[PDB]
Amino acid sequence: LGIPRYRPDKAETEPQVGTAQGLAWTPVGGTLLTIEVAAVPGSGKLSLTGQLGEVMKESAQAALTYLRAHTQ
Amino acid sequence: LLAAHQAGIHKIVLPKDNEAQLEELPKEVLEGLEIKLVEDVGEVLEYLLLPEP
Repeated sequence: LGIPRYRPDKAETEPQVGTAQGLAWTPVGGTLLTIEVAAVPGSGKLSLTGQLGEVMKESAQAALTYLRAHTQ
Repeated sequence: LLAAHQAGIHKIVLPKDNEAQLEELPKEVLEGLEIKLVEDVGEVLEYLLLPEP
């Protein structure tokens, strides 16, 4: 065959700083919706991408609320 | 690589995640190239915004 285009049974992914490997069910088959997030500087805001519904927005907002309940 | 080879471009920039995918290439497609194997956008911008000052 070709080279191994996907890594072996995943134990060599070397955890990265921001991305969270979240699983879900796309209509074309399984995947990991790696929710790659940007900890940008600034003055406080929140946006999304992917042209999705707001359900992601309130999920992220409630998440941020739980973090701010556990700041320090 | 073909689209950079026909357009008279020589030094190409590819992601190092394709380094194992690079050896797929024959010894004729890699004739006259110098790939700046990179993984961070910061290094692409270091070796391409070189006339920064």
